[PDB]
Amino acid sequence: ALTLAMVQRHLQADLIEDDERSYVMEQLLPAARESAEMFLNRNIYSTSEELAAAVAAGTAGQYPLVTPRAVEQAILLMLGDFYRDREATGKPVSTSAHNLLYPYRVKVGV
Amino acid sequence: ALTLAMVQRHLQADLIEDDERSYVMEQLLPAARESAEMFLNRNIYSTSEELAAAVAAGTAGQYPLVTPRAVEQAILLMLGDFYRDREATGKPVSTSAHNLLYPYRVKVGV
Amino acid sequence: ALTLAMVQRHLQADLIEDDERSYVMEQLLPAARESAEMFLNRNIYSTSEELAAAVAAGTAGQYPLVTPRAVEQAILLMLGDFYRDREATGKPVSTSAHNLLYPYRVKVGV
Amino acid sequence: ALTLAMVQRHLQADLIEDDERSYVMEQLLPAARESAEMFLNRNIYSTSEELAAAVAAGTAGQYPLVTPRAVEQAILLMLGDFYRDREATGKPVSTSAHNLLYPYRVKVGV
Amino acid sequence: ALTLAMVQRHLQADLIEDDERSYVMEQLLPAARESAEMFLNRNIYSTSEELAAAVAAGTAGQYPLVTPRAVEQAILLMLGDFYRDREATGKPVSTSAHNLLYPYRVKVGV
Amino acid sequence: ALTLAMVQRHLQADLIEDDERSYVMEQLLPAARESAEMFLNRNIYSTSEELAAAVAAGTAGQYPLVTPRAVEQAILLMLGDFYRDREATGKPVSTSAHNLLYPYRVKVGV
Amino acid sequence: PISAGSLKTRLLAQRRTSGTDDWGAPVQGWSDLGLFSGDVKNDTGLGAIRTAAGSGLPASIAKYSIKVRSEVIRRWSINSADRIIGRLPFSTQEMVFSVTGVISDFADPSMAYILVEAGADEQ
Amino acid sequence: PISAGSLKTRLLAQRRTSGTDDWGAPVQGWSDLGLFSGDVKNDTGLGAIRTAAGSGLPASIAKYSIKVRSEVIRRWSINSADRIIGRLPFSTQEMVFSVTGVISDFADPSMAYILVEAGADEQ
Amino acid sequence: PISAGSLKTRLLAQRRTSGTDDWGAPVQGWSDLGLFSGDVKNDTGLGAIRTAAGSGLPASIAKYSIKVRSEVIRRWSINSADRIIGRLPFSTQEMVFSVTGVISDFADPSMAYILVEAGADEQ
Amino acid sequence: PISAGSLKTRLLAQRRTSGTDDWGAPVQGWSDLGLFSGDVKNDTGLGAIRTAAGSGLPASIAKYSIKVRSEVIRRWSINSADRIIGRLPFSTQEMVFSVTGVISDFADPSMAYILVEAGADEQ
Amino acid sequence: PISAGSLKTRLLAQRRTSGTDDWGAPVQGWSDLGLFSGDVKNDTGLGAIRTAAGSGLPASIAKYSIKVRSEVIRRWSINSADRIIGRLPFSTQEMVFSVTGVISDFADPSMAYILVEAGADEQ
Amino acid sequence: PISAGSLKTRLLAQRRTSGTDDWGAPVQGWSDLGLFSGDVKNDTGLGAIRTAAGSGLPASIAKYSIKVRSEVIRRWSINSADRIIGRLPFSTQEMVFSVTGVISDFADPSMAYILVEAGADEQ
Amino acid sequence: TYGPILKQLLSPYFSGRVFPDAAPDVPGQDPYVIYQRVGGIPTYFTEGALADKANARVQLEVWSTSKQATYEAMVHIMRSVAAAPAMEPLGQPIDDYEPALRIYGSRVDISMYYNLT
Amino acid sequence: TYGPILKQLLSPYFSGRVFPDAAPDVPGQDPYVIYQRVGGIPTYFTEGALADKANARVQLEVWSTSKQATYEAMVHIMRSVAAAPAMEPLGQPIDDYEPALRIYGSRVDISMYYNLT
Repeated sequence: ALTLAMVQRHLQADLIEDDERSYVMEQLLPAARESAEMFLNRNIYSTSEELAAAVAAGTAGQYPLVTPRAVEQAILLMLGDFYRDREATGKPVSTSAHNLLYPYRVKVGV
Repeated sequence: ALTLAMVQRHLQADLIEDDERSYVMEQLLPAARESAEMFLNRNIYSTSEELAAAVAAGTAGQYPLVTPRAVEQAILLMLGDFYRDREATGKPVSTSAHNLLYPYRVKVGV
Repeated sequence: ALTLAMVQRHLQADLIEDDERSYVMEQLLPAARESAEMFLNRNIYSTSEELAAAVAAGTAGQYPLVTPRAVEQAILLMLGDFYRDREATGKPVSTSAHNLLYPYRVKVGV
Repeated sequence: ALTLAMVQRHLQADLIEDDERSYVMEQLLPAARESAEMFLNRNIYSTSEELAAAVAAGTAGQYPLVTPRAVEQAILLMLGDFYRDREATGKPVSTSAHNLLYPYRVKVGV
Repeated sequence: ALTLAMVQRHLQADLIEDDERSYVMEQLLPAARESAEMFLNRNIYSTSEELAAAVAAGTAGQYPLVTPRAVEQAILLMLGDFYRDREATGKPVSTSAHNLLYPYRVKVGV
Repeated sequence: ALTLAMVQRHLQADLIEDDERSYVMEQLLPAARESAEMFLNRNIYSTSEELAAAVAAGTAGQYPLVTPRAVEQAILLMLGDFYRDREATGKPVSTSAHNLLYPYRVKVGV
Repeated sequence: PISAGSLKTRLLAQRRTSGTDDWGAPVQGWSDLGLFSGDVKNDTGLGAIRTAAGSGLPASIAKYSIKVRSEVIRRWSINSADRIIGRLPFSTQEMVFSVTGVISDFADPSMAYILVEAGADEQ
Repeated sequence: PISAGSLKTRLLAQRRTSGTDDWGAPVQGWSDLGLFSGDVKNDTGLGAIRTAAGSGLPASIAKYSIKVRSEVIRRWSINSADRIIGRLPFSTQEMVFSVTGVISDFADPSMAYILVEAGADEQ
Repeated sequence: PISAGSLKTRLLAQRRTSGTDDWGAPVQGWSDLGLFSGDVKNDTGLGAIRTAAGSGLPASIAKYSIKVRSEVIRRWSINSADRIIGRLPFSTQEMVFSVTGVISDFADPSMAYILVEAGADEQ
Repeated sequence: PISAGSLKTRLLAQRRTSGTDDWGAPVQGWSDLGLFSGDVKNDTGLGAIRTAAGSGLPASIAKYSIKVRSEVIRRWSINSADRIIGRLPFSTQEMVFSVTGVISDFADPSMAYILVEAGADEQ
Repeated sequence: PISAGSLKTRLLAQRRTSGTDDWGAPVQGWSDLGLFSGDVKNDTGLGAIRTAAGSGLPASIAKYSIKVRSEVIRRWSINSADRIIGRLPFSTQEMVFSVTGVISDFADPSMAYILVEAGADEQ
Repeated sequence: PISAGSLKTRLLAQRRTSGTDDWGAPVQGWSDLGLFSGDVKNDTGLGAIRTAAGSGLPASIAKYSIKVRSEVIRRWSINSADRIIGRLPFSTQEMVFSVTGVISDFADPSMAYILVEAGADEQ
Repeated sequence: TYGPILKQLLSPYFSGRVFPDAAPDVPGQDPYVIYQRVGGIPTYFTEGALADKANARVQLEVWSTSKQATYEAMVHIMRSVAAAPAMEPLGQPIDDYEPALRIYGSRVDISMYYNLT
Repeated sequence: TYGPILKQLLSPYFSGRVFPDAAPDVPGQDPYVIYQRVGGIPTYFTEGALADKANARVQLEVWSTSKQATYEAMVHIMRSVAAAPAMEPLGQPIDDYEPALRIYGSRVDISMYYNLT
């Protein structure tokens, strides 16, 4: 559910200090979430209420879904990659998160 | 049957703390189940009564099966992979779980 | 004969605890048995009485056999592979169990 | 948001001395921001009010966006690369920052 | 800004002695600056006053710019390479400084 | 400017003995200067007055330049190479000095 | 390069109550600190266990090493006067570790090493 | 990664009867525990055997190491006060091992190491 | 080959005030020298910490090594009678190093090694 | 994996006559056992020979190791109280080995190691 | 294979004046021999410096090794009773080496090794 | 695999005259045996020379190793009571080696090792 | 050693830093005292019983970080033990130094009659 | 050891190079002196108090680099301590040598009555 407890258990880290907890939960998690959102070619919402609210205001695009567990763990994997290494070493384009994220992709083609 | 006893025995790690158990049994096992159920191109239900209920409600699609032991073993393998490493790396597609899951795939085509 | 003594001697493990004995003999052995059954393209039965009973009720398909020793040891090899490694590392499609299982395969072709 | 707290937490190095802080926050972070802003082929502004001011003054070009979290993460990755190694070596183009920055590129063509 | 403080912090060296400070700031920095200037196919000036003065006397060529931060850090990277190794070992033609310097290049072609 | 101070600082070796200083500054530096001046296909003079004197005497050829800092750095690199190793080995042509010296070459052709 | 997920063991750090008893010996009661996670590295190889200790008194002591994240060393202050409790899976007998000092690395500020003793239980 | 099938030796663990004799010395009778399987690792190389022991009394002691599955350490509680009997194939002379302590690993919970002495038979 | 940018730690070298107190013992006041940069190399591995020291007095000492540029050894004269203070990131407890000697290399004149003690704080 | 044909040396094992002389010292007469084959491994490298032994009495002792097939350890019972005689090719001076113990391996039951002394001849 | 050009350091060998003073102690005046060239090899790694020396007297001694051409050992006769002076670049403090013996190699007659002490200056 | 042509040094083996002088000490006169060829292996590395010897008496001893063909050990009988003289090329000072024992290998009967001392000249 | 009648006597100066036979794991830079029993004179009646008081010779050690601190600690210990109901100091202090920790020590014997029960 | 009345007495010759129980980290090539208390005679009144003066037997060591320097230092120490208000030298010096540092030593005992407070 991408709460604080799940992130704490994934990273095996206690985020006691306000500064690093703020860093991890406000600059490192939204980055992964919106990266997966950009890759999927669709908008993802946490609960049904948020999806309905976004559709009502018209800001939600076509083909929206509420996040399954596979997409949430792909986001967790991206976050775990972000936490570990903090440089620009150069990596393969298709990692192990894309294998989980791919079946939910939409608008593929040429 | 994806019981707490089977998961504890497979991972070789007792889960006494409530937060760790909640993480493993509510964010990590369902992700593996979703991934396998999406790779098989069909719906899988644990028990026959749930399959009958899903058929009655109409949400069951074509070719639904009650989960055999091979699919359980493959789901456990995916769960163990998720539990071991927690970063996105360049791992290859078609791992050792897809060898076991493959004979149960239904709509293979081109 | 795939009893408890043979499994104990194969794995070199004493299954004293009820939990792990249940795990090995009720989730890890049927998985291997039905995986070999799916690969062979036929149903395999332990004794002649079970084969006759299944044929009487009509649930047994064409080309059934009662298990020889080679198929039983292939199942044992699959189980030994399952016990040792518990992840999804990625392996060759044709292992050493298929070399034993192959001469009993049926309905091969294109 | 490229604040001193976020930079300190990312680099894992407190900057108490005035000269070191001046170097990092006035020669090193702006270089990464310029490089990303030049690779994206568009202008990026931290906040909406600054974007409106730039549009009013006419200096904003086509397709300006307020910086999302993915661009912040990529800028941080480039900054960490600059901070780690300080010599010109034969590193390859298309590092791991360009994987995150790429969906925000605008005028891709040939 | 390519002052003495920035060079001191980049090289992690205190240039107390007059001789080596003179060496680094009068034979090793101008070399890197004019090498980048030759690669860019244009003249680079530190401040707007110097650019205006050079244009007034006519000695400034076409397409001049005042140095951004990316060009300054490319110069810093070249200087750091010069300080480290002091021989003619033989290196690739395109280093990591050219990746930063390239988007400012002018008059490319055949 | 190929002064004793610059050479001492580059080689990281004080030259107090008269014989060693004579060797380095009368057999080793002029060799590097000759080699660079021959690779550039043009005459190089340290100062403008010497260039004017050479033009007056008529010995200056086409395209003579007063030595910039990049040529000084390349000459220093060649000198450091000469000072480090003192045997003929199979080193490759187009070392790291020819990368710096190359934009100053004049009569490149075929 | 800390590579989370190798920190698969849940330990239990706890320190001693302050003060002294009537004689001045350390109080044999133990308070609590909290739980953390670490990677335990054994001493494989022959002769990795120490038998005698002092006046011919038998013992069996084998030192280990726990690699922990840098946060557990800043939240508390682990030093030589603490003890660490860890439980082997599916077992009721729990190892008692005795901290002999903490080694911190400056190459990267994301690791720390706690060297323990694990041989004889502490009180 | 335990790789069964390398556990090709059948040992015999057994502990000592409780209580003391008239003088208080340990009782020289031995009970039984059961049989397990393990992989024995020798000490190859020169100077791997110890000759003198104490007041110039001759001896010949060469320590070994048995790698066992994690179940035999939870079923019983093997410690320094046990002995292990193993028989060489097609032979009537049986080695007597003296357990000097058990090293358990937390990197994976499927192995344990029992370090034995094998030099002088125990009673 | 010094590879700047690996010198990611800012230390603080400082020496002792000259003279002696009434008894002749070294003065326990400390002057200042300045700040430099270096690469700290730990002692990873088991048994890298020393517990006892002398008349059975407990301790915990783990020696380190700082690699510094050759300029800080010529600007000052660091020897066995100095101490070095370094602070761990985001922490208020500062390590106190005790210089035990400086090793200089002649293979290239751009490095020097300062071997410290880091175990017990100095006064 | 025993790789016969590397067992290119023909040794001669022999044990001592039982009983004692008038004083109780071991009898200095030697019986015979038979001949076997083995692979001798030296101690190459400096400082592989021991000069002093005890009360400043000169000596020169260099320990070896013989790898033998598993049959010669079951046919006889070689222990610390035997000696082994081997002759160098085309030579009349024969080395006298003193068995200091036998190491047997359980990884495969086709090898055994006999560690000898070879320094001072036995009687 | 001597690979000239790695001999980048200019040392200064010098021996002691003969005779004795009134008490018989060595004369603390030093003559001169000449200059040669060599390659200095340090002792990198922790615990490469020796602190105590004798009756609890503090010290800091770190041994080096100089590789010289075979000519400087035949021109003079360097032995344990000499000292070698070398100066670090751009520095006024000069190291004083104490020769502890010369190792000569017969594999090729173009190298020699001079092992020095470099810890405490000699007089 | 002896690889002749690496035996580039011509040594000189010689033994001592038999009998004793008036006091019983060994006679300080030396006979001759002949010349052979061998490959000398030094002890490179720091701390390869021994300074003190006994009651604080200074020394400088560095042990070597000579690899010789198997014929020189059968023609004569080299043991601990001999000395070997070798001369460095183009030099008048000759090393004096002191044999501390001979190691013979049975893996192949074409090599032998003579371990010498080379530190203090013998008489 | 009879702990309490020594700890309560030496607590006020050392703030309770008196330990039996061993310093704690982290003792700090402040002075502390370690006491240990190293013999005594028998008080055993021949009739077949022993008295309710027994002699015992204890040892004392103060370990400060500065020389003046340990000198003052030792002189205070000597005064407080020489002005005590049943103790008496015999001998004179002996100094010691520990280079690893850079601490200065002291050592003196005490003869004391304590209550067995 | 009573520091001040020994340091002020031995400072002029050694220029303040007198240290308690340990030489400093870098002591130099010049001679220096190390003193340490190794026992004494009790001065404890039986009534339950101890006097304001106390005996103490100190040890002394001079560590020069030349033999003549340490000989002169020891003879000067002996003279200055034998011509002192309340000290007296007992015994004769004993020599020592340290091969690692190449320094020569000496050693002599002193009996002294100092002021406790």
